Amino acid sequence: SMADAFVGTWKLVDSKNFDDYMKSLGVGFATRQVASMTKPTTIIEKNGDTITIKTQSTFKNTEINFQLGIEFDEVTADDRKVKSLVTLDGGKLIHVQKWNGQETTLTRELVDGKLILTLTHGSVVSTRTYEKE
Ligand SMILES: CCCCCCCCCCCCCCCC(=O)O
Repeated sequence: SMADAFVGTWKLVDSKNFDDYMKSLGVGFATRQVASMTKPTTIIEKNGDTITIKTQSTFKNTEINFQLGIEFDEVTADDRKVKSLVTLDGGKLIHVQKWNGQETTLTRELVDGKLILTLTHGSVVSTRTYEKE
């Protein structure tokens, strides 16, 4: 499936408005200070219909395991306890998180060999560019 092309190890090389995105979510000053400095590595694995996404950095590490279209519980890096759903739309992996009546969407797409992660919360949009190792 289109999800197979995402498999690999990816390193952050560019970031726009991630602090705005964290501030919109309610991430505090001290975590924002450090998180703005991180250049995470994301490792994406797929085993049959189970997809694993690890995000790793010197600050915080996260891991999620999911199947497309099946809701799962997630505890985000900023300790939101969210209900999450990931689906494929064309070539885009769309990850929607919901908590406390709020919602944010993390979209992953391959563009010219790079992984573009778009983070949307309300009107705030952050774009994170990852390069394959
Ligand atoms: C796990 C390393 C990420 C460092 C940031 C931790 C505090 C902010 C968390 C906000 C939501 C997570 C957004 C993911 C960003 C990404 O994968 O590049």
